[PDB]
Amino acid sequence: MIQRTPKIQVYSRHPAENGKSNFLNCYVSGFHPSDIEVDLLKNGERIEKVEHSDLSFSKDWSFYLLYYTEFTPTEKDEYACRVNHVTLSQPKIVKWDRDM
Amino acid sequence: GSHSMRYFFTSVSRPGRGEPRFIAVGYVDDTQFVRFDSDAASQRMEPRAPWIEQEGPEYWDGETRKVKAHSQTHRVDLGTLRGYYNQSEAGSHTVQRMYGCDVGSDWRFLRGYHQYAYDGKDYIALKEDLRSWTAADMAAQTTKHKWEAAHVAEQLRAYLEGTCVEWLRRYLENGKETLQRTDAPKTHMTHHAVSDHEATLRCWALSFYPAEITLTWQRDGEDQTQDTELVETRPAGDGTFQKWAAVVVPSGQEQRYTCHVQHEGLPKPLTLRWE
Amino acid sequence: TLTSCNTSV
Repeated sequence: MIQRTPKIQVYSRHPAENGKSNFLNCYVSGFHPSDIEVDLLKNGERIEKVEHSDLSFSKDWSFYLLYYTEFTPTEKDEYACRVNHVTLSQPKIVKWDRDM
Repeated sequence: GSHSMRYFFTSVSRPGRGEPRFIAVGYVDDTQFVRFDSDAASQRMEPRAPWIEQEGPEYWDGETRKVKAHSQTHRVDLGTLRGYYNQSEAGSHTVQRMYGCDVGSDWRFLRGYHQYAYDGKDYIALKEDLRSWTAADMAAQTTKHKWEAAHVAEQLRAYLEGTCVEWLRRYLENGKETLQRTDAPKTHMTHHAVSDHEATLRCWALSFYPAEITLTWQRDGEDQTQDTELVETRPAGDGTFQKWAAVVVPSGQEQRYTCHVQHEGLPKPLTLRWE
Repeated sequence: TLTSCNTSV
């Protein structure tokens, strides 16, 4: 059975200017099967109103989704994406780097 | 600009946990415009771009009609495929289908697609000629035969060259501000010192449409393809995409490296440097 | 616009 691991990118929509509104994105792509769990975290804590796009897939039939949430970055505030899929021996956490 | 309408359908069986799931989304160029999800309250084709909303009860009803018939065919397909591979009734499986058409800049028919996968692998695919099929295995070959007999590709050309092209153009016409724009990339570079003797130099392309862009780093004119970290082009969530390319420069060597950005919206491609 | 087609594998 094909099983492909999700690439994860957590970033923001706009340049992070502290104190301003933006969106925290976590794009998962490259996976198979469809089943995936993705959480966005604010300081470890799990952000609850998190949307995501509609499941679509690439030429090579792997799936991608963008998860996102409105956020205002601070300097002290740490943010991240926790992802979990059949390919991961444990839930992958990727921290937000404002310069990536 | 060349344009494309594609539709993506995913059916996933849930043994014991009801009817399979069918998600359907449609796209014009990199803009998603519609969706359907089995597990939704709605049970209707929903708009996902502002330019399709205005369409009309008829539009929305017929597409709900059709997407639900597609739903049922993909879940008849799922059981047949279980049979063709004499698999358990306990296993989940995924079929995925994608059809669409491409038009050039003169907006005339250029290409037609219809491909189908099972458990994330090619199953059967119509060829560019829009009459013959590429059957992956014996099972896909039974299916091939079936569709040869019922003359399904003859009917396929009708949709992909008539209706798909006709509607794609309508969609271009009607979603002009979104669809016929070309947002050129906003580029800039970062410099952060990784150590005493090396530093990361990152070239950014932000707020651009369509997603097609080439971001290339060079040192003294040599391609730096083996040494560039390149992320995948991501969505910003406002209908534009983002991308970056990075290299680790031995410090002092910054003026050797030049980033190069090519995008449909850039009159002549950019060469950027740290200076 | 979707095709109206009910052909199965």
